[PDB]
Amino acid sequence: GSSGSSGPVRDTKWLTLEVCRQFQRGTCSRSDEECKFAHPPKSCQVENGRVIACFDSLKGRCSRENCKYLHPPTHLKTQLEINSGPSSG
Ligand SMILES: [Zn+2]
Ligand SMILES: [Zn+2]
Repeated sequence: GSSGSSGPVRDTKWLTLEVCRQFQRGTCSRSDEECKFAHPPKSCQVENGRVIACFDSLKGRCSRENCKYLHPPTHLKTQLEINSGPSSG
């Protein structure tokens, strides 16, 4: 069934991207390869002011038919690695 779990820890920490502000409002005439942001489709589930990037996509070949996660561009993939936020201890 399920092992006793209390207050777990986030899973997709290095798989998030700031959703293009304009895109949301609907004023972003820039494609995915043009805009330095991630623009998730209607099918893909969008998080509150944020969106989760697909896993397989990162590899370049996705299978998930109704993939809920958006596929961010290469120029963006790097960001995920950067992991902005140095450890102060
Ligand atoms: Zn945009
Ligand atoms: Zn995918």
